[PDB]
Amino acid sequence: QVEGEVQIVSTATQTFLATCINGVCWTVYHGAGTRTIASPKGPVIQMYTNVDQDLVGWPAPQGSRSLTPCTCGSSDLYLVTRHADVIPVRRRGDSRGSLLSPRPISYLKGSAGGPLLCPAGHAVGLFRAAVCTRGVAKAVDFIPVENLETTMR
Amino acid sequence: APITAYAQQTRGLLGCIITSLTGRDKNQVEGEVQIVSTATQTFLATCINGVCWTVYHGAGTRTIASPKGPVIQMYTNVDQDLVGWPAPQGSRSLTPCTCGSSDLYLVTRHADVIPVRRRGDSRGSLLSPRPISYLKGSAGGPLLCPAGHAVGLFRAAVCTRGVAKAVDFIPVENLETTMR
Amino acid sequence: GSVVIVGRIVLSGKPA
Amino acid sequence: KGSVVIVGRIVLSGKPAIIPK
Ligand SMILES: [C]C([C])([C])[C]([N]C(=O)O[C]1[C][C][C][C]1)C(=O)N1[C][C](OC2=C3[C]=[C][C]=[C]C3=[C][C]=N2)[C][C]1C(=O)[N][C]1[C][C]O[B]12O[C][C]([O])[C]O2
Ligand SMILES: [Mg+2]
Ligand SMILES: [Mg+2]
Ligand SMILES: [Zn+2]
Ligand SMILES: [Zn+2]
Repeated sequence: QVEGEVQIVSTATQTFLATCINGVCWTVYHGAGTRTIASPKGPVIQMYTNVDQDLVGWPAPQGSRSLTPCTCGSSDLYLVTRHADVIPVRRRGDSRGSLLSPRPISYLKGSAGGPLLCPAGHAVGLFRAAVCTRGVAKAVDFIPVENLETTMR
Repeated sequence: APITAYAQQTRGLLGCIITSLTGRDKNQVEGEVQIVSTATQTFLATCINGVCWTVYHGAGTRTIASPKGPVIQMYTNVDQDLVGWPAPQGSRSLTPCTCGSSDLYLVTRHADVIPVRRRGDSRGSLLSPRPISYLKGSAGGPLLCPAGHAVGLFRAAVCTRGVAKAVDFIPVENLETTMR
Repeated sequence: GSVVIVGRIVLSGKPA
Repeated sequence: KGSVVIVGRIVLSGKPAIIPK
């Protein structure tokens, strides 16, 4: 009966992450497409599909719980990867942040859809993509949580 | 950091009552914050520097049940609303904060972490207000700095129409003063 | 094809 | 007057983990 806020997900060709926030399981369009999500009762369709934002949402599955959105406006972020590593990130702009300690790109591979957390553990954004210089991830692009909140409206 | 928290229930109603009267508790202790009960109140106790602290308005002068029978308070300070016992075997202590930061994080009995903006020695405002009944049973729990060190202990809510807008807490400094 | 869930991550580290 | 009793706990020191099967 332990629940997870973060799902590790797969298509036939890719593997990445989804994050539950406010009852919705969110991930990146560039991973999921228009795909349904599996369930023991068969496919479940997307509730939200926003291609401009690279954002997709399904109802939250069984075995999950929702993250609360950040309300503290902090700039100290923490990215969680598919291996459950935590990577500190300083926020630069609305949708960008840079690692405190750059890592090989393979360290972040398959983590798109994962959360960026504030010091409180609340959701600041969804990791969209690694910003790379010669196999080394130095920054991150992310979907700010405000965009999820407005997509729902 | 990031600060995250989970809760586990270790006892039901009946066992609590029986353990309350006997003062003998054989259960294993883990974690930094203990969920605690008397006959009439449930609330929190936070371990800081080898001592398990909580509010006087919940504990009064009571002993704490332990594997060796009841254990007497080491510290009592009615004015400050503060009580302490030696930390139980197996618990883990937080460290007082020395960054002097103004961004705080309150940990509730539900294991949520809620942000708090410091506005004084022993006062802070919620960034998002909460029903008073949400905060109920959280007195004795820690306010943390961004690094997860202890800044204070939740004492009272600033409430209006049943909505808590701010919190009053015992600063760690005052613990040091109560020790002396 | 559907997106399939292959594992889960609990942010607090809560064990079973 | 009864002793105070530990009925549960809150754990802050846990870190993100993959939930085991
Ligand atoms: C009931 C209330 C109106 C919401 C009241 N608010 C209040 O007093 O605010 C003032 C304005 C700012 C400073 C104080 C309040 O939060 N009080 C009232 C009591 O306060 C105190 C004290 C408060 C401050 C200093 C010393 C105190 C000594 C004894 N008791 C216990 C305390 C209380 O009820 N605490 C609850 C908060 C979460 O936990 B709690 O609820 C369940 C209780 O068993 C344990 O305490
Ligand atoms: Mg933790
Ligand atoms: Mg929690
Ligand atoms: Zn936050
Ligand atoms: Zn500190």
